[PDB]
Amino acid sequence: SWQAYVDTSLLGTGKIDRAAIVSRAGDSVWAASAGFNLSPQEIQGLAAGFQDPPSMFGTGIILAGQKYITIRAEGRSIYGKLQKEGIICVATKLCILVSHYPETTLPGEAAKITEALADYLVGVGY
Ligand code: NA
Ligand code: NA
Ligand code: NA
Repeated sequence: SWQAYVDTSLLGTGKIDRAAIVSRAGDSVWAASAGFNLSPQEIQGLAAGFQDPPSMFGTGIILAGQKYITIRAEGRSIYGKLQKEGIICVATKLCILVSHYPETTLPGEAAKITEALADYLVGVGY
């Protein structure tokens, strides 16, 4: 299940405290961890971000009612920071992985893990 990816593969690392998997077109949430609610406006904006990544620097990244400073924005990867916390968003063929990381994990760790789950999903065809 997509929930199994959120629970086991992302949250189960101990380095990502909140996660979601959303359609790549930004029309729905396929799976999300408890209390991490991404509005239709937020996922549509993020999806639009992958189609015009330089624009994400001006707007920042708004997810679950919180704005993050845009640190990386490219075709498949959009990263944000909020002090020592942040989010990693990676587009696969069919989905977008969203990973929030807390104070105690390095951005590099969180990026590495969700980039990896992304390539895996691309390899499988999703
Ligand atoms: Na900003
Ligand atoms: Na990258
Ligand atoms: Na990396």
